[PDB]
Amino acid sequence: SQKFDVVVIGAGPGGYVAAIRAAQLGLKTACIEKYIGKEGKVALGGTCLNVGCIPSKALLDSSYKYHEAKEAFKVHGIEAKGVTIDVPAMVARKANIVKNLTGGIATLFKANGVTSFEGHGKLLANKQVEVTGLDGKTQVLEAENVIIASGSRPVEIPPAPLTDDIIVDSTGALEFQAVPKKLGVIGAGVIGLELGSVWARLGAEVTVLEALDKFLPAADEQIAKEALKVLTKQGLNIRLGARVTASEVKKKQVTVTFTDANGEQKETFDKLIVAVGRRPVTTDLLAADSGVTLDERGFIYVDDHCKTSVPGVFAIGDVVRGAMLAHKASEEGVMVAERIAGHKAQMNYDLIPSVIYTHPEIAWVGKTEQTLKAEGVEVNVGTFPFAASGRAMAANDTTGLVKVIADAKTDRVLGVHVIGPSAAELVQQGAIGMEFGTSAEDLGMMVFSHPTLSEALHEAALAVNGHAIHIAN
Amino acid sequence: SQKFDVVVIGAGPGGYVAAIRAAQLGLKTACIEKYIGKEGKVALGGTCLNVGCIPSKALLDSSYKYHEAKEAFKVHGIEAKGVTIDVPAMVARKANIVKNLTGGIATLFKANGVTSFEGHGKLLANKQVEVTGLDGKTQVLEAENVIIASGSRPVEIPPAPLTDDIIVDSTGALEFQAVPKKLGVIGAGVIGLELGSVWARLGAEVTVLEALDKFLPAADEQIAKEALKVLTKQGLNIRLGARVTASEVKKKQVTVTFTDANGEQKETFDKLIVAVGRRPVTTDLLAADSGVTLDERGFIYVDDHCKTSVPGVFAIGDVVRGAMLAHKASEEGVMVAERIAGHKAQMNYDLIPSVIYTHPEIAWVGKTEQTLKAEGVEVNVGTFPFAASGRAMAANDTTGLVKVIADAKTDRVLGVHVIGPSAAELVQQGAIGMEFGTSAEDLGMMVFSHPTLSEALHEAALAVNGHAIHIAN
Ligand SMILES: Cc1cc2nc3c(=O)[nH]c(=O)nc-3n(C[C@H](O)[C@H](O)[C@H](O)COP(=O)(O)OP(=O)(O)OC[C@H]3O[C@@H](n4cnc5c(N)ncnc54)[C@H](O)[C@@H]3O)c2cc1C
Ligand SMILES: Cc1cc2nc3c(=O)[nH]c(=O)nc-3n(C[C@H](O)[C@H](O)[C@H](O)COP(=O)(O)OP(=O)(O)OC[C@H]3O[C@@H](n4cnc5c(N)ncnc54)[C@H](O)[C@@H]3O)c2cc1C
Ligand SMILES: NC(=O)C1=CN([C@@H]2O[C@H](COP(=O)(O)OP(=O)(O)OC[C@H]3O[C@@H](n4cnc5c(N)ncnc54)[C@H](O)[C@@H]3O)[C@@H](O)[C@H]2O)C=CC1
Ligand SMILES: NC(=O)C1=CN([C@@H]2O[C@H](COP(=O)(O)OP(=O)(O)OC[C@H]3O[C@@H](n4cnc5c(N)ncnc54)[C@H](O)[C@@H]3O)[C@@H](O)[C@H]2O)C=CC1
Repeated sequence: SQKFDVVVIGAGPGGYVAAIRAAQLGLKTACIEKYIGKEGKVALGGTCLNVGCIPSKALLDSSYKYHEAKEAFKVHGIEAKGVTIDVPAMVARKANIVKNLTGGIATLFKANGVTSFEGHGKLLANKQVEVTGLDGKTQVLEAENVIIASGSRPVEIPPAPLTDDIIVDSTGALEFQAVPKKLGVIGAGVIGLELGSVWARLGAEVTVLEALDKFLPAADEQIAKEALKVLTKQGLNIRLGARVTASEVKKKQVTVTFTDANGEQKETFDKLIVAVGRRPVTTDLLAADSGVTLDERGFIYVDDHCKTSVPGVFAIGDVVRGAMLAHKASEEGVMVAERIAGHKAQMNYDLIPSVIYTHPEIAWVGKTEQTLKAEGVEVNVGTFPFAASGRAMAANDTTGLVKVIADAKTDRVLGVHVIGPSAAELVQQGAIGMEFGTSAEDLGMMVFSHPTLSEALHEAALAVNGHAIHIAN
Repeated sequence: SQKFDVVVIGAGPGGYVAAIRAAQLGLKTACIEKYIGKEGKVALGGTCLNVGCIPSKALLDSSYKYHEAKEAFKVHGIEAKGVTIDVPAMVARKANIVKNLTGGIATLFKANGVTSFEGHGKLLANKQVEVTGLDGKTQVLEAENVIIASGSRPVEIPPAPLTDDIIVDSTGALEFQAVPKKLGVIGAGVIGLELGSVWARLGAEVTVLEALDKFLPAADEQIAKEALKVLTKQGLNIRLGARVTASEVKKKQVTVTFTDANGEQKETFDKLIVAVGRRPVTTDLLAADSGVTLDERGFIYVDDHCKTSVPGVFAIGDVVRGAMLAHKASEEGVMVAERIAGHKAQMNYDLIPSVIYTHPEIAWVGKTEQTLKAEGVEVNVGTFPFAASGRAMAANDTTGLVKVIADAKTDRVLGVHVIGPSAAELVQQGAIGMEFGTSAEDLGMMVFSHPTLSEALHEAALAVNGHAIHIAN
């Protein structure tokens, strides 16, 4: 009876980080994973490494370099005679990076002493974990603690079931072997905007159909308004308030029927991406007498420390409440492992940053202006546009702004929101300050290197209290 | 004859920021500047905006985009048939950026009520400032406070005097209208490396002659070693321990004689850049009875508040001690203006970041490993290479590392050093943490967005105490 201090089900950002940290803390750790990768063998890394964060960013980076060479080289004096993109080669570089990184997780497991099991894990009664191998044979592990990290999968919609290579979800959208001439996207969330951007940059004519009237409702309204304008200018035909009701595939095209403010509409595409959210994965995960309970939406019910209804059983990442993000999952894995080891590790769910990897990049941490207004919190706001940044001018990349929101009474920074170059790095600067309880004046008093994009955060913080140097307060 | 609360001599990063801040604080402020820019009008912004920070970064950004297109596009599937660079067009883009930014300072002066004088300012006795206009008219301003911000100029050396357009300093090197076939550079400091990189990327064969045996002695030794390796890969023939002894111009070429470990050498170039430091400018600045004194090296003598030997007379920026950097000058300008207004403002000279705008970028804040060893401070060091960064792999830019140095007894972060993508933004994250007295464990406990280059700083901080997740410890 193989006994472990910790058995982790799933090897995505939540599970594989939890497993490594547990091993670092001296806990005898096992990690169970079932996903078969491109080589026909089990591949670690979950959604983020295999069909998620890293593959998307690889294609975003390649497609942006092509786009800049095609549309933004002449101002530098650079003449490029006939620039082209080989989509199979672009996708192959992405696939090679995925291969390398997933293999790297297995190397980390070996270096840290994590025992890997290949197959489907199911929690039985009494913290026993049944592993069904690829050959259908089972093995039962005895666990002192179980960490459930089974992740999520794309939401499906009746009008647009996945079909051949014509209707795809995010996984298929990362595998096109040619630029789709006309590309439809259902959902103007982060996946729809990122993957729509990839293919628009390479020449696709993209329409994004979004059910809600409000664009990027979790973002600060000023940021979202600028994002909608800029992304529309880049060729993302974002249609808000569009209710998709049907589709039809014929002649290797897909016609989508939807209702908007002006009635019933139809639009035809060569490919259709369905990007309407993700849902937690619990299929065959829990024995009927396991004791673990689910909430109304199918997530595993946990407390603020990711502990389930069963002592010694925890659940982390996309399968539990909170932002469905990779750094959220990994930090929960660290917390759970450290608490199993006896440390009072806690998580601040208030300072988890968000990033949308469009270009311009969008990122934020903390609260939006509209949220604080709804809460009745009086605030001071400071903004600085990249159009006034010398570094951004040198970069030929002046779209966007930095926004800092501070409490009007205490001057404590309550949110930092950026659309523009290096948005994620500037928001991380703001997040570090907020971890220490920074005021806007604190940020203003620091020495920021010149010329850097970081100066825009410095100026925005000074603008909170009306004495930015480089804008007319 | 005309009375002001504050008279500022010079409109570079020190002076123009001091003037704006003084005006914001309600002080009747004048700013004197003599520099005529490219449009034939007085141009504010000093060295940094006109012939320094901003023009260099514009040419660095343009030349990098050309270089990437030539050498690093095919892996993405991008084929560029015959990429070329029009040097006049590249320089014209830079000139236009300079025009727009310098005009922007004048707009800020007008919006804040700063009175501009065109001409040369000279401090007389009793805080009177004589202004000799470019039109030869003289007038005396009666100042309650004077801020001297006269800046610096390139060091000159007898073996390599500036000559026509063949032997130039940094100003001339930003104005080449064609790529020199063979380019010589005296000095492997930040200017030599940055401007050498520009022209190497566009096809010049670049040789850098450095008198010292040690490369980038102010940088962390590990960072400097990596920098030398990558710059060698990029085509910079950096010759250490090379003492230039003579030069000769003939037939539109220059032959340089120098001594190295193997004796006397000669090398011929089409152009020669002399980049061997900068010296403070005090020419005709101080009347003999002004009361302001100079130190042995020609800098104006000031205390830690930038106050001279004369009450109410201050000196800031490159003309006084400390790092000759634009953000140092501007922060001193803010301090001095706030102190004139009655605030007990102070300057923190310990957390001024340094950036070298090569690609990969080099940046650091705080102390190097070798400095701390010389001081007898026991430290723990953590490093993380960008070769292990998923974000950097997606970007096709995996050279370099992040290094965090912490006190072994308190775990307080004492230095952060980066060579690689977004080095300056990552160092600014470290600097913000250090302003708040962060430990390495503090940084390790924060949530960093994934996938971002910032994660390399998070992992390096975790590595300090031996529990980075994504590299062996
Ligand atoms: C295109 C796309 C792009 C994204 N980009 C980003 C981004 O840029 N930044 C960000 O923060 N987030 C991003 N995300 C979200 C991110 O991928 C998820 O938040 C993250 O992967 C969640 O980690 P997890 O460990 O909870 O789940 P997962 O990554 O899904 O891993 C769950 C693992 O558990 C396995 N598994 C499930 N059930 C079992 C079982 N019974 N037995 C054995 N194994 C099982 C699965 O095979 C899987 O490997 C993106 C997602 C998508 C789809
Ligand atoms: C090629 C080059 C690249 C550089 N890149 C960077 C970088 O990337 N980052 C960074 O931080 N630093 C950089 N620097 C250094 C930076 O330019 C200086 O540190 C900064 O300009 C100093 O500001 P200052 O106000 O003290 O002096 P200055 O910028 O030199 O301004 C002094 C002003 O005073 C005027 N003046 C002088 N005497 C008088 C007088 N009697 N009366 C009226 N006017 C007078 C001058 O015309 C001048 O405009 C670079 C420098 C060079 C040469
Ligand atoms: N940069 C990052 O952090 C990334 C993280 N993710 C995360 O993965 C998860 C899934 O991403 P998304 O699919 O984009 O979910 P999402 O919630 O971000 O966006 C889904 C959008 O589709 C809309 N929607 C739902 N049903 C619809 C319907 N019939 N018709 C039209 N629109 C409909 C929704 O209003 C929403 O705007 C999210 O939690 C996301 O945060 C995914 C990609 C990148
Ligand atoms: N990214 C940034 O912050 C930049 C700031 N600057 C600042 O401008 C000032 C001057 O820049 P640099 O000219 O590069 O000075 P520097 O001090 O950075 O380097 C000058 C180098 O030339 C060497 N030297 C001196 N005499 C020599 C001789 N005969 N022969 C060969 N080498 C000799 C020195 O050892 C030194 O390495 C510096 O203070 C610099 O920080 C300038 C450019 C960019």
